[PDB]
Amino acid sequence: MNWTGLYTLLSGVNRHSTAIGRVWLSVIFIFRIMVLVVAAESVWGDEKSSFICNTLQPGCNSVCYDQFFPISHVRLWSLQLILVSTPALLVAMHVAHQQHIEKKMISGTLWWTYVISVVFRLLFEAVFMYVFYLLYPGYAMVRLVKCDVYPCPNTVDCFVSRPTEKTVFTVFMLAASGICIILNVAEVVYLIIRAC
Amino acid sequence: MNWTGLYTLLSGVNRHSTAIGRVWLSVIFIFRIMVLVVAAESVWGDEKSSFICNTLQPGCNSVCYDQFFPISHVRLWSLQLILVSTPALLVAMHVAHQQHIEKKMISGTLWWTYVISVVFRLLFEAVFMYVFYLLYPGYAMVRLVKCDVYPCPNTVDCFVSRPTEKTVFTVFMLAASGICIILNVAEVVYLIIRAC
Ligand SMILES: CCCCCCCC/C=C\CCCCCCCC(=O)O[C@@H](COC(=O)CCCCCCCCCCCCCCC)COP(=O)([O-])OCC[N+](C)(C)C
Ligand SMILES: CCCCCCCC/C=C\CCCCCCCC(=O)O[C@@H](COC(=O)CCCCCCCCCCCCCCC)COP(=O)([O-])OCC[N+](C)(C)C
Ligand SMILES: CC(C)CCC[C@@H](C)[C@H]1CC[C@H]2[C@@H]3CC=C4C[C@@H](O)CC[C@]4(C)[C@H]3CC[C@]12C
Ligand SMILES: CC(C)CCC[C@@H](C)[C@H]1CC[C@H]2[C@@H]3CC=C4C[C@@H](O)CC[C@]4(C)[C@H]3CC[C@]12C
Repeated sequence: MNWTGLYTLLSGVNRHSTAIGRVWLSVIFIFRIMVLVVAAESVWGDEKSSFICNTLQPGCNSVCYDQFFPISHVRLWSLQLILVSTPALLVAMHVAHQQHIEKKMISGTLWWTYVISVVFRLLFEAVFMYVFYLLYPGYAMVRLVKCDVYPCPNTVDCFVSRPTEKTVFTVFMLAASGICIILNVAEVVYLIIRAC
Repeated sequence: MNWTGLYTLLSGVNRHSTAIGRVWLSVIFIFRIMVLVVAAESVWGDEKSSFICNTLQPGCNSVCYDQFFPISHVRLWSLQLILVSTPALLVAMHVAHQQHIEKKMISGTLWWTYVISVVFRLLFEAVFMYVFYLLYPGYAMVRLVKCDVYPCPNTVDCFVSRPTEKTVFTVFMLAASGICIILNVAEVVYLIIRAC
């Protein structure tokens, strides 16, 4: 493994991307992947097993955990990474297919599809940011929550596992997503300006 | 033990009480004593040991039981019986003392002290009825209670032991107390009418 191969793999074979999406976006993507890898198994490993409520009612822990955590942060970020990386994979596959078909026997089409893929990537980033805002208003996570879902009688106190570490990693991931959004917008603007 | 001795002991040596307070009040007193004896140990024996709340908080059962049962029905009725029987004991002791002092060496004084003792007995009956009404509004007892006393978090469901049997015995004791009140009022009225 060399640098000239890793850089080519990350950038794809596309020849229209500038240094914003070729030197900076790949680095932020690697940063997000590494943070998700080092945080998924350790911090969020026992989010449900150590989630306890102050009640004797059977089945209250599971219903309260599902009520307060419809989909955990780790899985939300994994889905966000997959959806954000899908258009880049599509562009790389399309470039490879065009190279194959020209070998066995255009620039504007590649430029347009790259612009469309960057727009879709920005749209996915914004959609996942909005979903995270809807599900979990506020970056901070609290230690104690009040759960009144059936079958829990009245309202019970349930305790979250590692609120502070999860808050730190949430801040990191949200900052990385914001940087990605800014870089995508800058890339779109630069391409439009240079094309005109 | 013969009837002519039990009747004399129950009525005392007082010669002013009519058949209302000599034949009927003693029977109702015996009825109340027997009901209290057969209900105190069995029905109310495990009122606190089997009082459970739906929570994991230590010490919530005791605080909730004390909140909802400041003083149990059995002890309230025992204190009521003792206080109601105190004036009769005082009258009997006074009659015995007068007999002793006249032997070693009046009717109006005995009549007045008997009337005063009956009035005090009626007052004690009314006071204990009012106290029971204040502490436990309504004869019926519920199975489930909502307890929000410290240290219990939020509101917890606590379960009472034998609500229906305790309701039945409460009805019996309240009916007996009402009959005693009516008989005391009738005795006072009869004495006042006959004296004038
Ligand atoms: C997302 C998770 C990240 C975790 C943190 C990772 C951080 C650290 C991880 C990785 C850092 C890199 C480690 C190896 C570096 C040596 C490379 C090398 O010598 O290349 C040379 C030889 O190499 C080859 O020909 C084969 C290259 C294999 C490298 C390892 C493959 C993946 C290992 C997966 C491990 C799985 C377990 C990992 C954990 C699950 C290059 O070939 P060459 O013939 O010299 O080139 C031509 C010669 N010429 C130039 C003179 C003309
Ligand atoms: C509040 C709780 C209530 C519970 C329900 C109770 C229901 C049932 C209970 C009780 C009913 C009565 C049982 C005994 C009746 C026999 C009486 C008798 O024969 O008397 C005779 C003899 O007797 C005596 O001389 C002594 C009397 C002792 C009686 C028992 C004393 C208390 C027992 C306590 C027990 C403790 C355990 C109880 C449970 C804790 C009378 O004497 P005599 O010499 O014949 O008289 C003169 C002779 N002449 C007439 C010919 C001139
Ligand atoms: C500018 C940034 C966004 C470019 C990022 C490039 C990403 C989307 C590309 C570069 C290399 C790609 C990987 C290359 C090889 C494989 C192995 C295959 O069995 C599953 C997909 C997987 C794991 C690809 C996933 C997508 C991937 C990680
Ligand atoms: C008209 C009605 C209210 C009269 C009722 C009479 C009551 C008050 C009298 C009759 C016999 C009495 C009992 C006779 C003997 C004793 C034994 C003594 O060591 C304690 C008190 C005790 C237990 C007395 C308590 C009061 C008593 C039960």
